[PDB]
Amino acid sequence: IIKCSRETEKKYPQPKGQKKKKIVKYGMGGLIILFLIAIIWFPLLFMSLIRSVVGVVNQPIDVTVTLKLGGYEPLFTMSAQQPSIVPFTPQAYEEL
Amino acid sequence: RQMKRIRAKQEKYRQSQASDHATVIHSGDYFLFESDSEEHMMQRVLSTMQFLWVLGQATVDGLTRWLRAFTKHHRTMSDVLCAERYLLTQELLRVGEVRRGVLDQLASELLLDRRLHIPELEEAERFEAQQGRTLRLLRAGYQCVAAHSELLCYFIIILNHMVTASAASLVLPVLVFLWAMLTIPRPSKRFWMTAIVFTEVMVVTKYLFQFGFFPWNSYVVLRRYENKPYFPPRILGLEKTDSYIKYDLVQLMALFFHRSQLLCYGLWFCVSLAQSFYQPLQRFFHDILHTKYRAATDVYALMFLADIVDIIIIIFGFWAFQVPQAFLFMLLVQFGTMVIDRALYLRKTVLGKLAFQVVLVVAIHIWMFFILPAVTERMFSQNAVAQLWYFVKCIYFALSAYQIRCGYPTRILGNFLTKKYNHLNLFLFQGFRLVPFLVELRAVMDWVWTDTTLSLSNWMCVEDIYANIF
Amino acid sequence: KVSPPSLGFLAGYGIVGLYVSIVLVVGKFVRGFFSEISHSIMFEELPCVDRILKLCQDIFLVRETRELELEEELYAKLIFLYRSPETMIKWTRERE
Amino acid sequence: VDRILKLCQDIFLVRETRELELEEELYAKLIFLYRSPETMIKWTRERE
Ligand SMILES: CCCCCCCCCCCCCCCCC[C@@H](O)O[C@H](CO[C@H](O)CCCCCCCCCCCCCCC)COP(=O)(O)OCC[N+](C)(C)C
Ligand SMILES: CCCCCCCCCCCCCCCCC[C@@H](O)O[C@H](CO[C@H](O)CCCCCCCCCCCCCCC)COP(=O)(O)OCC[N+](C)(C)C
Ligand SMILES: CCCCCCCCCCCCCCCCC[C@@H](O)O[C@H](CO[C@H](O)CCCCCCCCCCCCCCC)COP(=O)(O)OCC[N+](C)(C)C
Ligand SMILES: CCCCCCCCCCCCCCCCC[C@@H](O)O[C@H](CO[C@H](O)CCCCCCCCCCCCCCC)COP(=O)(O)OCC[N+](C)(C)C
Ligand SMILES: CCCCCCCCCCCCCCCCC[C@@H](O)O[C@H](CO[C@H](O)CCCCCCCCCCCCCCC)COP(=O)(O)OCC[N+](C)(C)C
Ligand SMILES: CCCCCCCCCCCCCCCCC[C@@H](O)O[C@H](CO[C@H](O)CCCCCCCCCCCCCCC)COP(=O)(O)OCC[N+](C)(C)C
Ligand SMILES: CCCCCCCC/C=C\CCCCCCCC(=O)O[C@H](COC(=O)CCCCCCC/C=C/CCCCCCCC)COP(=O)(O)OCCN
Repeated sequence: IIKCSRETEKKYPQPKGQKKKKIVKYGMGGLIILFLIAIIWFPLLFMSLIRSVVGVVNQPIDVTVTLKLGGYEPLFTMSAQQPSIVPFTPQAYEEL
Repeated sequence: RQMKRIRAKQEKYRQSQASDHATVIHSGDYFLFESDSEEHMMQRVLSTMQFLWVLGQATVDGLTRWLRAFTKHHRTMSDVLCAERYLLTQELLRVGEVRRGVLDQLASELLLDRRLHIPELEEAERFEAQQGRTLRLLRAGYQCVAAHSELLCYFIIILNHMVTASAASLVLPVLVFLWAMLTIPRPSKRFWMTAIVFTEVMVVTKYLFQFGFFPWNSYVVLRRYENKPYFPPRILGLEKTDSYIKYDLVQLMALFFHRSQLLCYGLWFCVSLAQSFYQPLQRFFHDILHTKYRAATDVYALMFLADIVDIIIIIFGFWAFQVPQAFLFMLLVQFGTMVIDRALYLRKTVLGKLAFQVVLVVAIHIWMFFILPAVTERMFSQNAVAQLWYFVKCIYFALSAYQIRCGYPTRILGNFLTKKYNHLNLFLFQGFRLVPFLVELRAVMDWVWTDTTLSLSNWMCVEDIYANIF
Repeated sequence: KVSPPSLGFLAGYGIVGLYVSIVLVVGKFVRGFFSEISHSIMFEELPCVDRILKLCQDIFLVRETRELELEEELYAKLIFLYRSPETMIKWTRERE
Repeated sequence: VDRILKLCQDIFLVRETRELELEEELYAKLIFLYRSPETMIKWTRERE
């Protein structure tokens, strides 16, 4: 590896005492800085991304009511499912 | 002097060796390092209680004297003015005849001076100096607050805006960060007048809207629009609440107090024409700010420390669990702004810092007070995290403005912890090194924005050697 | 409202500890490139590596042709070269 | 470690004032110091 570096240095001499090229410095440094900041930040993104549960409304599709005395027999039993379950309209919510 | 010595030594090495870039780098021999001419319990309990008592007294008296050290300038100034006041008021009271003689009764301008005394003034002086258990501390604290009235006013405005986040409550801190904190050491009288007028108009307008006859306020519209951040009155700040005024009387009182203190001490076709009347004023303001003679100082460490505390605040808010989708965005932008700020400090460009500061204040304010409530809840109903974050950011803005006004000094390079080889410095340096990813970024960015011949690896070697040697 | 039961373990010591552990482990691993780089400066700042490269090639070639005794002697020479830094300075000096 | 600390400070200062050639020469000297242990013993010897 060192020999390859030395041959490369021989092939393209650099002037005696000079500013390092801005383009190479910017590319290498931006790459490293972006990599380090990504390491710092992305785990937070994933942790906050998996726990993105969204509330889904569940509305009872059936309601059953039973009136029972002692242990003899349900005196009354009624179940309402589709047309007798009226969801609240905004106007009704306002009234409430 | 250091540069001349180094050049001379290198010339001596050249002459001694007298007897391609990689070759200069890989050019070292032993002769460099040759020495060139050396080149029974009750008494103990009483002792402990007296010890604690005297320690407390020493601590409080040290605090008082330190605060008095803060007040030194204004205290001496008030002393000389009050002495002159007593001397003048006699001749003013009897008739009032001569101005030169009464001033010359006791080198026209001297900061500190001594002349004949008057029994009444020192009489009162050591009468007040007689009492010092608490009253001296209170007097010192009040004196400090009076001496730093401008900071108090700025602080009150920021606190007021922190609560009641609304455009009406927003326009003034923007002026603070963009106009008041940049003019000249003394912000222009026009700014104080506009602050006082604006707060008066705001209190009256809120009072007028407060009345329930207006349609917005019906007890039904208000109830349904209880926590919706974008209700029009709430955004404009005209919404009615029992506490309609929330740090507005205090702000006005503070502004007037500052004005009074300053007064007692100191000085107090059509489109083309309109834009040529307006814009040159702004250009003149910016030019006079950019080019002027000022004392230089470096406060980069405090700015960075403020940003670090800000990141800690964001992470704590993230842990305190919507808003996280905004916390992450602010976190990433915070990292970016810290990098740009580091680059500006290294390059030492005042203009770049000024532009970045203006952009930053405008963007933070807009994002925090509009977009954030649009994507989340009210900023001030909750999110004490958001309010604390904004307060720290405001401190950062103040430091940056001060830095711009003073200007960058020369000789910025060098870690601030390696100025003294003290035990505390060693602990701080090791602690700073311990934190993850700071030496990494610190070395890489310094290499990027400091001009040099060395490659990244070579720079890494120099930095490591220096740290170990320290 | 209801959401799918993907709550699992939540933050506030739940999964935060894993994030801290991963960031510290990666921080140590990255510091490995920055911490003690100087120590290996006597083995990587060589101006000319021609003799050492030739010596290693000689070891390979002798090992190929089955004359083990030479391989042992060459290996001894190489080990001694890496055993004394000053002879390494002498040996890797830029040729004139 | 006085001499080495002074040398590192010299590198920083020269790098600050923009005279790169001196920076290259000083860096070469520092690298050679860390490249030879015996010169390091000689260089870090307790001053008299
Ligand atoms: C992931 C989050 C980050 C994403 C990347 C965005 C953030 C990157 C910010 C990088 C710093 C930007 C600095 C902007 C310039 C500040 C200093 C200024 O001086 O730069 C000048 C101009 O710089 C050049 O334009 C070079 C490019 C500048 C912008 C860099 C873009 C390349 C990306 C670098 C950032 C990479 C960040 C990666 C983060 C992961 C240099 O000229 P100078 O000699 O002072 O002239 C003096 C002028 N005076 C007289 C008025 C004072
Ligand atoms: C979020 C997205 C980020 C972008 C995508 C990921 C990008 C890749 C991750 C970052 C890659 C960093 C590459 C660093 C390459 C270093 C090359 C080395 O030679 O540079 C030296 C400095 O390198 C230092 O060792 C850097 C120290 C830190 C290295 C560790 C951080 C990067 C780890 C990258 C791991 C990537 C894993 C990817 C998995 C898919 C200085 O150059 P020098 O040797 O003098 O030149 C000799 C003569 N030449 C020019 C003729 C050759
Ligand atoms: C909700 C939205 C409200 C918008 C309101 C906009 C208002 C923005 C500007 C605020 C008012 C302008 C102030 C600018 C002042 C500049 C000139 C100023 O320096 O002159 C001062 C002088 O100022 C005047 O004294 C008072 C000016 C009062 C101006 C009232 C403007 C009212 C505007 C109302 C707008 C309402 C809009 C409502 C929209 C719904 C100098 O004072 P000084 O000489 O040192 O005082 C000495 C006092 N003595 C004599 C007792 C010793
Ligand atoms: C750390 C331990 C805890 C304490 C921390 C500090 C706590 C501070 C608490 C708040 C202190 C409020 C101080 C109020 C100062 C009033 C200043 C006001 O009087 O100034 C005058 C009024 O200014 C304007 O009105 C601006 C509005 C200020 C309104 C303040 C109202 C305070 C009322 C106090 C009433 C006390 C009544 C006591 C019984 C009679 C004009 O100035 P003037 O007196 O000419 O001379 C000024 C120079 N002096 C002071 C050195 C002589
Ligand atoms: C319902 C809600 C109502 C809200 C109403 C808000 C009203 C706000 C009005 C704001 C007016 C600002 C006026 C600024 C006046 C400056 C006066 C001028 O003189 O300033 C000069 C220069 O002005 C400064 O440059 C002011 C710069 C302010 C820049 C603010 C930018 C804000 C951008 C906001 C963008 C918002 C976008 C929102 C989404 C589209 C410096 O002068 P100065 O040194 O004193 O010397 C005065 C005495 N002399 C002349 C005799 C010496
Ligand atoms: C939950 C975590 C929250 C912790 C919050 C900590 C945040 C730390 C941020 C770093 C603070 C930096 C403090 C900077 C001090 C100013 C130093 C100075 O250089 O700046 C001044 C100007 O710069 C800006 O004006 C300063 C920015 C405003 C700083 C306000 C910070 C408030 C601190 C609150 C302390 C609370 C203590 C509570 C203890 C229990 C220059 O002097 P100036 O004042 O021009 O006039 C000279 C008068 N002198 C000479 C007599 C002094
Ligand atoms: C949830 C915990 C996260 C970690 C918290 C750690 C808290 C530690 C609290 C105090 C640390 C303060 C000390 C560090 C401050 C240095 C101040 C300073 O001087 O600033 C620069 C700042 O250093 C840099 O320039 C590099 C850093 C800037 C880029 C920031 C990269 C992004 C921020 C990363 C934060 C870390 C991410 C994980 C958390 C670990 C640390 C927060 C370094 O010094 P110089 O400028 O040489 O001194 C000049 C003196 N005139």
